[PDB]
Amino acid sequence: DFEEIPEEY
Amino acid sequence: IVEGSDAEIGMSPWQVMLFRKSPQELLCGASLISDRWVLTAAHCLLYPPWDKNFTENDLLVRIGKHSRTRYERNIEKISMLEKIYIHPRYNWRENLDRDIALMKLKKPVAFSDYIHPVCLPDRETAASLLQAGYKGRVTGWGNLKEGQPSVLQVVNLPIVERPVCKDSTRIRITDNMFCAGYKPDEGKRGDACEGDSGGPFVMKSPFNNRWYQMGIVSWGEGCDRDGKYGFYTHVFRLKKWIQKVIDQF
Amino acid sequence: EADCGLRPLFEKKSLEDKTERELLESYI
Ligand code: NA
Ligand code: NA
Repeated sequence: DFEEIPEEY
Repeated sequence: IVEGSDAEIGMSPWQVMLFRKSPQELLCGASLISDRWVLTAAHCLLYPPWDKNFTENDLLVRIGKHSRTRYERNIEKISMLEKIYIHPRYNWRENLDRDIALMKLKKPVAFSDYIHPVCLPDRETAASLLQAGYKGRVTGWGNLKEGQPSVLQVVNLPIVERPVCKDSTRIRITDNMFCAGYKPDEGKRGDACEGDSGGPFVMKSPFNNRWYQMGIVSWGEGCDRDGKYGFYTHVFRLKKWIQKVIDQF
Repeated sequence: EADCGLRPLFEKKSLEDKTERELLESYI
C-alpha cells in the first residue's frame, strides 16, 4: 500500500 | 480517526508519522516539538504483551506529510532516529500509565510551510484549557473504523469529566491520563483508532493564539463506541520528565 | 520553541482553518 521510499532513507 | 474529516494542507505541521522500515507500514502517530525532538506514546515503541520492542534502527520518522501512502516528494522529510527515550515509570503491565516517549533525530529537520513544531503547555495554559467540555483536536492516519484513509484525518473532541471517564471503563484511570469524546446523547461522534496512537491532542490557546499539545493518543476500548471514550496521556503532568530528557540530552 | 504553535499556512498569514472556531467556542 505504501509507495516506495527513496533508497537513501 | 473515526468520523473525522480530511485535514487541510498545513493544518497540522507538527504531525509525524512513525514508519516501520521493513515491512514498510504505518506504526503510529507522533508530533514534532523542536527541530530534533519527536514526541510519541511509549506503547508505540514498547509493548511486551504484543511482542513489540522497537529499536532506533527499526524506524523512520516522516514529517510534513499529508497523504498516508504516497511518497511526498519535495514536501515530506524523512528522518532517522539517534535515540529513543521511554518514561522510566511507563506502566505497560496494567493501564499504560505514563504512556510517553521521546525520539531524538539524527539531524535537525528544516522547517517549512508543512513542517513546524507544536508548543508544549506551561502550567497556566494546562490549568486554563484542560476543562470538561473544552474541545481539542486529534489527527492521524489510522483506521476510519473499528478502511485506511488516503490523507491525514482530523476530528475535534470535547474533554470529558473525570467521573464519566472513570465510570466508562473497568481500567484504573490515573492523574496522568484524561479522556475525550462525545457522550451517547450529544449527537456528534468521533474517536481515534488503530494507527492513530502516539499522535497529538492539541488545543488553540485563546490567550496567545498558539497551538499546544495537551495529550497523546494512548488507548481506547474499540473505536468510537457509544459510552466509551478515548484516553490521552496528560502531557503537562509529565513535563518534568520531558524537560529533564531534553536538558540532559 | 520561540515560534512554536504558529502555523505557516494559518496563524502566520492570519488565515483560519475550517474548524478552529469550534474549539474557541468551547472555551467558555
Ligand atoms: Na470504572
Ligand atoms: Na464513544
